[PDB]
Amino acid sequence: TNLCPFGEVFNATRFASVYAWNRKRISNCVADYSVLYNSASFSTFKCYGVSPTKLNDLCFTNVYADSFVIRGDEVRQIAPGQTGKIADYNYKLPDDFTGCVIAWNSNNLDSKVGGNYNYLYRLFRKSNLKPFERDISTEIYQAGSTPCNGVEGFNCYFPLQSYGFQPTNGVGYQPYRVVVLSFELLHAPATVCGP
Amino acid sequence: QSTEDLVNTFLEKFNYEAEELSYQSSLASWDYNTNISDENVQKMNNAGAKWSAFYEEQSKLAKTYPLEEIQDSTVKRQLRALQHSGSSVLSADKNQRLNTILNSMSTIYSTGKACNPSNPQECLLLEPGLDDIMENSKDYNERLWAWEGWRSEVGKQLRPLYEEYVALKNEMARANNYEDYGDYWRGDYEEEWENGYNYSRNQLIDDVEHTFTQIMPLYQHLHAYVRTKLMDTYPSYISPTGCLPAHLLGDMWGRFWTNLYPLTVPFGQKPNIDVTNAMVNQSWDARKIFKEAEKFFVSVGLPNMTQGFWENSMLTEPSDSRKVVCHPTAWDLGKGDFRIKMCTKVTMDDFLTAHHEMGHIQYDMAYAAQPFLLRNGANEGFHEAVGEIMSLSAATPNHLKNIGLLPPSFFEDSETEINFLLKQALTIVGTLPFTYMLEKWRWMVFKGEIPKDQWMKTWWEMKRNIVGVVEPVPHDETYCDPASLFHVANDYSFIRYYTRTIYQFQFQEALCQIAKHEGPLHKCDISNSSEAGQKLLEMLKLGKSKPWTYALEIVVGAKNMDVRPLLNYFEPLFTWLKEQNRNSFVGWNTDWSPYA
Ligand SMILES: [Zn+2]
Repeated sequence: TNLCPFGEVFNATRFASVYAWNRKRISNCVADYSVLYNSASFSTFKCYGVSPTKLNDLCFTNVYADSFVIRGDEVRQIAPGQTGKIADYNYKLPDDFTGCVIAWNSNNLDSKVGGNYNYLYRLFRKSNLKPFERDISTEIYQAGSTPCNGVEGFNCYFPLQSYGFQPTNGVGYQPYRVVVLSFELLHAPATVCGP
Repeated sequence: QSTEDLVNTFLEKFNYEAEELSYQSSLASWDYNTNISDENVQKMNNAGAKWSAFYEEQSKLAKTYPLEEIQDSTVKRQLRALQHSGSSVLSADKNQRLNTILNSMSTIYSTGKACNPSNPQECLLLEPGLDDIMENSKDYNERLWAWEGWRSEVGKQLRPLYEEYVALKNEMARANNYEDYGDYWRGDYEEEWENGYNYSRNQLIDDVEHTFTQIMPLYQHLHAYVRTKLMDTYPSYISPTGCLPAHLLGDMWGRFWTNLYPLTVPFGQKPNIDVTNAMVNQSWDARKIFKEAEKFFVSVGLPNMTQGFWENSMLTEPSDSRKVVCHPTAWDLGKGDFRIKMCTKVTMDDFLTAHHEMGHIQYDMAYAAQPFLLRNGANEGFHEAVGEIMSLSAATPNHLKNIGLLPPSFFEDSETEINFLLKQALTIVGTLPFTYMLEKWRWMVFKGEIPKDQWMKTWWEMKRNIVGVVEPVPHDETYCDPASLFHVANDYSFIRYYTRTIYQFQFQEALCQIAKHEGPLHKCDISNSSEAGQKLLEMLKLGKSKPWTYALEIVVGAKNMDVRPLLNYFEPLFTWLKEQNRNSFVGWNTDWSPYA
């Protein structure tokens, strides 16, 4: 009798930051992806790899969903084999990823008069992340050779920074909500195909 | 751990903080200007103080990084921009002293008073009425008393302050490795590059001199024509050979000659082109005005304008209790927001002003992509020149016929073109000698070539030799005439106008060449030509990243300012004035004076 919590995520008053992205696993329920697909309310749905036509019966082992929010200009940065701050240090996709990514504008809920400073993302890091890795660490970033000794100062920078969304901003700086559906490709029986 | 990595990281932090600070400050200033109250000005002050403190702290922090080892052009450009450190070098007490000089000068200029000699009770301030008297009146004594009283009431108070002002400014200039304050101002056009694009601070003087020498003859002939025409209205005072007296030039300081049109029309019978009545006939509104301007800009090739512009900008003077300043302006708040504020009425002037403002907005939209510290024009003059091109192109009769304001059967007559050329000339050509002379005087005063005792002697000698204007009443060393101008009291440079007026016609000539126009230049129209739009966009996108010499090279094909297009623009006027001045004298002699 359990149903997929599709509506529960959508009506959330708050979404987590990109660095601390939330993973929700889809199990023991069937969701109709066609109605979402046919609506086309979203401007940006461009995904490749899997053909929408007559590929629906090939079964998948399990379905995973990840949710995070970013700026509009960075919505293209969520794509395989691409480089930039969000992709390299916050969320990375494998080259051979199979699936699709969904994004829609969220100006009205997120924006507030005077600014919304709760939302966070990471600027600097020592090395690029490898696919599907999350870091929560808030250790101070050291650029110079001198030891930082745990206090901010010269050549010492805090890792995280805030987004600052306001209603009057332009299209590029408006908040967009991105939810990805990842289908695992393995030779496995794949019992719940979920057409 | 090379210094490049170190500088790059610092720069990234700065860029992401300064964006958020600047947006807050600009938003506060906008709501002040739209909505006036005490809370609004208090909020402006708080936001501005916060922004200034952050900028000062960051600049002091980054004076530390050695600059020579940087081997990338853009990063070097950004670091040089952040490391200006202008006035912090001076000590605290002297900084306070200079600040109180500037405040006192501005206050004295703002609240000046002048009173009639016949009627002591009547006393007027400059902005409400002295300007009205000077622009409208046609009486010798009425103009003379205003001209004398303004100087006698303002300059005597201003001069001792200006003395300490020049002394202290020279000290601060010397403290930061400059020979004089004039060098500091001239360093704006100074730029260092690699292959044939460098520019030296001293070359500006030579370039200005060379341009003036070529522009002189047209000014001579226009001066002769104006003298002959003004001989009729004032029979006794004006002499056939002498220079024109100062107080009859149409404004307080003689900067512009636009108000002398009624006295100097060549053909009074035929009227100038005005399409206000046609606008009222078709029931147009302000949004109609802006939509037509946007249509022109998309016709040339530039993008449409954002939805936030239509949603948030004020396009009409609002009713209610709300009070709004009426000066037109264009705003680029930051972070993708662009708004235009102006009270639009149904007139041709509003049409042209709307074109000018949207032009600025197009420039701002174009170079938005570049990093924060480089979001500005190539130099001062480019921003105004780009706007001027669009207005000049919009004013043509052909465009007005195309849009639908003028009847198709209307055709142009040579008298109307001559009148239009003279009206444009009185504004554009006349202003160049004034700006040139004022800049030269200021530069000489700063360097120390002109001793303190002979300031006014040199000022009026320069006026007589260069501009052709003679003082009505002899002036002693107590007066300070140059301080009467708004710009001198408020510490702004003035060469930007000369530079802009030079570059505007070069840009127009190049674009018209690309667009395949045949005939006189003054009939050019750039509508329905995508090539010109793309060529302009290529220069606009660059911003401040690359030398301005490179920017000019991209569009026009030359590395330095050239004055030939300006002469080409006014060739028919040159021939007509040559024909008309057959019997009159050309030139002026310095001996004659009104006081004799
Ligand atoms: Zn302007």
